[PDB]
Amino acid sequence: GVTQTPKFQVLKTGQSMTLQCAQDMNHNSMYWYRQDPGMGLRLIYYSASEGTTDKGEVPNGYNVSRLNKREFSLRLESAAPSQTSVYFCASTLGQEGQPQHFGEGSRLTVLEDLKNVFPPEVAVFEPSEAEISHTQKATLVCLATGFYPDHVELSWWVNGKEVHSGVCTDPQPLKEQPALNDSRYALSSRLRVSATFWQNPRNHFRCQVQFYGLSENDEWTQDRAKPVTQIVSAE
Amino acid sequence: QNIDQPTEMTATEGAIVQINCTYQTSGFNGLFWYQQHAGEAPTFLSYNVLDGLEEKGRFSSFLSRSKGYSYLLLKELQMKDSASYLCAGMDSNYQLIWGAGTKLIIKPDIQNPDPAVYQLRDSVCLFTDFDSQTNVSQSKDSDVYITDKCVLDMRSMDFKSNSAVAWSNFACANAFNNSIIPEDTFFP
Amino acid sequence: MRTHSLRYFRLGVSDPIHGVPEFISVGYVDSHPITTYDSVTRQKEPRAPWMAENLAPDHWERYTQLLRGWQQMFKVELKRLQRHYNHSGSHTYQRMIGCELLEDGSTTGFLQYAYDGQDFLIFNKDTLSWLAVDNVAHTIKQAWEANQHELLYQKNWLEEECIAWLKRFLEYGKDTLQRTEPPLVRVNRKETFPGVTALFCKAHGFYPPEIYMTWMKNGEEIVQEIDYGDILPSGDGTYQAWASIELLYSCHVEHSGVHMVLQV
Amino acid sequence: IQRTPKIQVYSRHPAENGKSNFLNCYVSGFHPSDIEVDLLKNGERIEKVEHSDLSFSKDWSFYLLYYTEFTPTEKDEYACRVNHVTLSQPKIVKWD
Ligand SMILES: *[C@@H](C)/C=N/c1c(NC[C@H](O)[C@H](O)[C@H](O)CO)[nH]c(=O)[nH]c1=O
Repeated sequence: GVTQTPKFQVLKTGQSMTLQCAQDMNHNSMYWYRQDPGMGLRLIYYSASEGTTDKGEVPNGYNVSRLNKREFSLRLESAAPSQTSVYFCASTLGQEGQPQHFGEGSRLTVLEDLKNVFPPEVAVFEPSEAEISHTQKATLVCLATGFYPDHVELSWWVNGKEVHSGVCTDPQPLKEQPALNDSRYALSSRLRVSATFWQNPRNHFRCQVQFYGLSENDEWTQDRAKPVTQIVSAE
Repeated sequence: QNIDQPTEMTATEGAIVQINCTYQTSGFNGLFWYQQHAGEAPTFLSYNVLDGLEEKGRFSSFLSRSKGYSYLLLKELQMKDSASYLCAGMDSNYQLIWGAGTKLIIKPDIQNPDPAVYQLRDSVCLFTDFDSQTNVSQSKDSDVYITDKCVLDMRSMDFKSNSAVAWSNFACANAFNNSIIPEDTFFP
Repeated sequence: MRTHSLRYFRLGVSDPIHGVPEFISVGYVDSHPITTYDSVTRQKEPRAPWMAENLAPDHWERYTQLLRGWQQMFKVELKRLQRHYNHSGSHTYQRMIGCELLEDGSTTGFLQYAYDGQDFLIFNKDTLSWLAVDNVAHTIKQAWEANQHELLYQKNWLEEECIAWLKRFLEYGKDTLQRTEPPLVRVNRKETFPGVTALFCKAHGFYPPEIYMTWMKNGEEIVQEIDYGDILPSGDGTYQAWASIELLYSCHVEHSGVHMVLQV
Repeated sequence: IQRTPKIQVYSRHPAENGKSNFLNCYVSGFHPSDIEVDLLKNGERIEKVEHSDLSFSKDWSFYLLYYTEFTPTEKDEYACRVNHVTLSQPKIVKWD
């Protein structure tokens, strides 16, 4: 299908950024979109065929390269906070309404400074004894708090293996400081198991939160620990 | 020029939902429906260019070129069908006009409601086992946090339930006072 | 209104000689070129002032991109036909798509392809099929018929979109296309080879090009042979034609709802 | 299958010696597209010649119109020299 990199990226206002896209379906046409809340996909630039590109609805602050038939790069000349969005690369066989094939997506966050970038604090909360006795069920609650920007992926692992049954994570994080513009986030998830499953010693429960923050190349002068891409967990 | 679809729709698991889409385009070269799951890429569902109804499993798409509308029909609704449904129409200049999407929420069928609030240690309050009809309201106090209801499916035990979590640096008795909570709610 | 048509042609030439482009696409409203694109200019340009004056830069900007894409697709389709036929050297690939809006309000639509200037595949919008002339065309037809969405798209394009574009361009070019310029018709008598008199009926300065000319003996069509001249462009936007016989003769001319008789 | 061009040389208006007119050379029915057209005045190539862009027929063949402003005379011989792949040497078609 369509392969786009990176899935997440933090940028300081004024920084350059390149998003890569590759399709190995012998498709001719390629597109770069941005997905914002409350609106339909906005086309930035498109490439009708190898050797041609043209502007879309929103081309200002961006430029593109149809490197070859396979690749279509998107460059951000000087990152601006307005460019904080989710970017999708798409490809079509033809131009006459062949279905579009989408890349996995790239969440870009543009900040004036990186001074408020914080990884999450992860804590797991053991099921209530009253729930165990009332329902014969056991609900494990996980909390990821004080993270910024909202670039997280919460997963549950029971006895070293990822689980999806009896799992439910919030679709949108919570603003811990709703009045502030640089509010940090909190995100919960629940894992529900049978009473007897929770009561078995040797059954292991782990909440995992993958944070996408800073990279080795990003400068860090602060007293605190550099808020890099890391996995934070609770058991 | 313009593609219109509802912002959001709520339907019950096992039931049928029809997501409408009306287009006011300068020319017409077909109407597309794409499915986008939360935090995922959109994937093609259907294409219609001539009048009629095209069925692809539990999903069907209809087009009325004279009436300038289309619909995406989902039969035997499943919790898995909770996604955003994107409507797109193609111009006389082969340009896609993308709709803002429709978030489809599937209300689970809660067979044995058992409303109850609980305390948990590593604090945390969990309001759970309430019917899909009750709604969870947002916090009042600054340092008090309440998440909206979220449906878990214990595929194993053929059991679905709703829950909302509360936390602060406060008691579980007072935690959900801003929400119209069932009268038969269990408080240990 | 009279019968009007919209048609677009594509021409692909593999291994072309010097000068000659690899790809040309030209549109027509009746006998009038309306638009042009080639692999050299790499731009869609108007071929009529009324096209240039009525269609905004964005129409030409967008269609140039589509044509750059269509150019590429044509280069590939011709390479596959040559592979199939096991042909080397320079060969042509052509396409003609289009539609007609008849006097009565009914429509016709067509989509055809040629290889080396001979019919290759003819689209049937009524059965959503491709008529293959040979085994190579048959391989393409099988591939093409597999996408039912593409066939349906084409039927909508030929029937709805094409007609809407024609009506649009007919309004833009109203003063050219919908005008009538009546013909100037003369009869010329001559004793050619001894005992052989040739009567020529010559018509000129007419628009539209469709004219009907015939000879009559006493009021019934001349069962003898009538030699018909072609409808030729005079170069001023008008057309000319003729009709001749060898011997009470009369020339009959019918043009744009007016019938004219020239008795000898 | 290659097809040789049909060449038709004719004036715009009924011709009359000493009265200005336009000589037309209509070249049609040919396949493939590469063609060379020239209008001649007593065997010499006319420089001031206007022409249509390559035009397309429903039978897959092509056509063009080449013209020049001219004033016919008894002494002057006008013609249309055409060359195509189907032609061993250029064909000089004389006007009537
Ligand atoms: C400017 C409008 C030029 N158009 C153009 C087209 N347009 C017709 C139609 O949309 C196209 O043939 C599609 O492929 C039909 O499926 N066609 C063409 O060949 N040349 C042109 O310059």
